[PDB]
Amino acid sequence: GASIFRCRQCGQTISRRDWLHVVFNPFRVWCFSLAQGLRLIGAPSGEFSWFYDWTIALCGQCGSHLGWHYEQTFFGLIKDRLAEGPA
Amino acid sequence: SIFRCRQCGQTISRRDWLLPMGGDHEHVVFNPAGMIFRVWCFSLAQGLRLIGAPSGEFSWFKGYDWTIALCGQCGSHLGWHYEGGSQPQTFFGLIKDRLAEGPA
Amino acid sequence: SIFRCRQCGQTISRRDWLLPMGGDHEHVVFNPAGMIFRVWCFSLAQGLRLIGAPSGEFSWFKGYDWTIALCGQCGSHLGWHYEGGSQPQTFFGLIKDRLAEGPA
Ligand SMILES: Nc1ccc(C(=O)N[C@H]2CCC(=O)NC2=O)c(C(F)(F)F)c1
Ligand SMILES: Nc1ccc(C(=O)N[C@H]2CCC(=O)NC2=O)c(C(F)(F)F)c1
Ligand SMILES: [Zn+2]
Ligand SMILES: [Zn+2]
Ligand SMILES: [Zn+2]
Repeated sequence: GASIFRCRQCGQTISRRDWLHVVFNPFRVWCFSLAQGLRLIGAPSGEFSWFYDWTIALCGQCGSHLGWHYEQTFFGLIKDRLAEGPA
Repeated sequence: SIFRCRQCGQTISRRDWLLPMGGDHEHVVFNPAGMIFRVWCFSLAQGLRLIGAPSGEFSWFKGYDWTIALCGQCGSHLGWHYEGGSQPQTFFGLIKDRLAEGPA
Repeated sequence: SIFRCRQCGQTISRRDWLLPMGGDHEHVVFNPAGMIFRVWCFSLAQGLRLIGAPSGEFSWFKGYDWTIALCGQCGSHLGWHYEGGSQPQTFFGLIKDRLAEGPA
């Protein structure tokens, strides 16, 4: 019962197990090769990248900030902004 | 400082008994019926009635089997008891918005 | 969106002013008389009238003193003002079911 990852606020499907780092801001971050249901916003930036340039990733449904897209490319999503459950 | 059942006011647990499982006492989870719960983990609880036999199906906590926990007074579903794991062997996952916090 | 007094319609607060105190803006609490309230936390409010002197007895929020907050227009009890803490110094806990949410 922890194989699909959804937005904590609204329950939008974001990523999978399947597609699967503790960091400090200037978070428990989960790295995914693929994701869905996001909206990537703004221009890429390298400022204090934990890894790659980053772009902000919002929930495409409710607009909640769920993490970043890195760009070969991958997603770094904030564990505490996600809800885990079954497929 | 203590948690009561939101429906009837039965004594359930204490803030002192909050337990950080895997870094935090709060876990936001969804069940296979798509219900989302904000679950708080407690080492200890009282005033519940645990129903059925333990099951490991769709357990949100690796290594633990769950049993449904009702309010022993009013029968409202307050969460689950977890067992069969280690460090700790057992704990309770209670639904935050089914509880009411207040003075001892 | 804005929150208005359910009884008379006076403007009280804004969704923009929601404030997560200790993790969430919503707290379900009980007072020493056993009355249960669903409280939403806001950083600011308007149109209220605070009654009495601040008191720290049985505060739901450690480090804050409370005063009762009435609707300044109709006198309906809408919640409490909190003060004397830090980050933030002051905020409001308003009873969600006494408010009506709607467009500005
Ligand atoms: N029909 C249903 C289906 C699933 C569940 C449910 O929550 N299941 C939990 C059990 C505890 C856990 O660790 N993971 C789960 O998925 C419920 C229930 F809410 F009533 F219990 C009713
Ligand atoms: N007899 C009584 C007893 C207590 C209270 C009460 O609300 N107390 C709150 C005040 C706010 C808080 O942070 N904690 C509390 O315990 C009331 C009242 F409803 F009028 F205000 C009448
Ligand atoms: Zn969302
Ligand atoms: Zn009950
Ligand atoms: Zn009013």
